[PDB]
Amino acid sequence: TPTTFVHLFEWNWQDVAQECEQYLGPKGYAAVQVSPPNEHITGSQWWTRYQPVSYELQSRGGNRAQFIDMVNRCSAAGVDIYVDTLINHMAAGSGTGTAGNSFGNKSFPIYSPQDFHESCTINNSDYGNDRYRVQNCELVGLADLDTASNYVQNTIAAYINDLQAIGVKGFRFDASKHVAASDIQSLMAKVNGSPVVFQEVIDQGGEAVGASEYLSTGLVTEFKYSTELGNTFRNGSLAWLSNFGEGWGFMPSSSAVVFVDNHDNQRGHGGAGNVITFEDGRLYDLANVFMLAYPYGYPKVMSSYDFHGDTDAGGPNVPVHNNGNLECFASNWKCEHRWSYIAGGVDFRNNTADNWAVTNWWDNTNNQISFGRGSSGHMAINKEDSTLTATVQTDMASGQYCNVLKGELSADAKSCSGEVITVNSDGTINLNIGAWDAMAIHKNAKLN
Ligand SMILES: [Ca+2]
Repeated sequence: TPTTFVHLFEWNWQDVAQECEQYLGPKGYAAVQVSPPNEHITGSQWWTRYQPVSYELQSRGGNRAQFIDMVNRCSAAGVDIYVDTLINHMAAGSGTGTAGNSFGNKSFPIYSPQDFHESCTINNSDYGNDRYRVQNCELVGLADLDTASNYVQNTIAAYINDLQAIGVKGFRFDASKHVAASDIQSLMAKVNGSPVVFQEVIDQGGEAVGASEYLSTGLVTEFKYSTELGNTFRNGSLAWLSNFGEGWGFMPSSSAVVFVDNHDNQRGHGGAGNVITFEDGRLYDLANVFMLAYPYGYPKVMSSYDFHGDTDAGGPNVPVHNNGNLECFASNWKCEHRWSYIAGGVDFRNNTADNWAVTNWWDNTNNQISFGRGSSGHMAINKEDSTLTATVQTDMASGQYCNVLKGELSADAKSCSGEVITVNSDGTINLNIGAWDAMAIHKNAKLN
C-alpha cells in the first residue's frame, strides 16, 4: 500500500520521469513533490523558484512538453505528482522570467498592481501579535497577492485545474500561513474535484496565525515533528518517543505531513541546528527509520543535493541520470530516497499499513527502543554505545525474516540479500544490534 512520498528538490523533469520508472514505482513511493513548474525569475539560486512571473510551465525544470511527459510516465509507473503551488505572492522587484516574460512594479503578464495588497513589510514580531500584517504584508519583499479578489482566485484556480487536466494529483500550497484560511476556502470552491492538498504552515507555538486554522482545507505540515524528532535524537532519550504525536501536542495524525527535514529547514529557515539532515549520516538513517516505522502522519522523504555550506546555491550542474551513470551519494545529488535504511523504512511502512497501532513497546529507559505494528511487523533501534541484545516480544509468526533495512527478499523468497532475523516459536526475538544500527521486519519479507 502506498504510504510515503518524496521531495525531489530541484530535480529536472527528465530525471524525475526516469526516477519514477526505475526506482520510485518499483520501491513503492506513493508520489513525488516537484519544485515549482511555473515561470519564475532567472538566476541560479534555488529560491528563484519561489518568485513566480506567470503560470506558464517553462521553468528551470524544463518546458511544458517535458513536464507533461513526466506526469504521464510517472503515472504509468504508479507514482503521483504533487505540484508546489505559490498561492501567496509573485516575484519581488523587476526583471525577466524563464519564459521570456518581463515584469516590474507589481506589473506581471497576468496581474496588475491592483491585484496585490498595498505594500508593507512583515516584521518578525508580527508573527506573534499581528495576523493582519502576517497575511496582508510582504514576505521578504514578495508582492503579496490579494487572495480575497475573485480575479486572483480564478487565476490560481485555473492554473490548478489545468494541472489536474494534465494529470497532476496533488498540490503543496506554499506559504499558506500568509494567506487567510477563508481565502483558501474560497479558492478551493473553484478547484475541480478533490485533489490531495497539503499546506505549508510553520507553527511551533505562540503564533498569531495557527496551523489548526488550515485543517478544513487539507493536510498541514507539522513542523513540530521535524524539530522534536531532531531534538530527541540528538539531545534526548528515544524512550520518550513512546507516545510521540498528539500526545506531544501535535495536530491530528490524519491531518499531518511529517518529515525529518525539508528544503528550508536543512538550510536554517524554520529550523535550528538540531534538525537532522543528510550531513548527519547514520543519525539521519536512524531518524528516518523511526519516522517511517511509527504510525503518525503522512511522511515525506527528503532528497537533497550537497550544497557545500552555501545556503543560497542551486543544484548540481549535472543530471542525476548522466549517460548511464547515476550521480547519487557523493558531492552532487545525495539521493536519500535510495539510501538502504530509508528505502527499507518505506518498505516497512508500506507493508504494515493494515495495522496502525504501536504494539509491545520496549525501551531501556534511554536510547534503545523496539516496537511492533501488531503481527504485520516489528522494529528496533540501538542508539547506545553497546550492543542491544535484549529479548523482545512480538506478535509475529515464527520463522526467518529479512532485515529490510539492510537487504531484501529474493523473487523466489528463498533468501535475503542482508541479515536474517529469527522470530522464535513464542514470538520473541533475541536481538543482536550493534551501536547506532537498527532492524525492521514485516510479514511480507518472510523466508521460504
Ligand atoms: Ca498574503
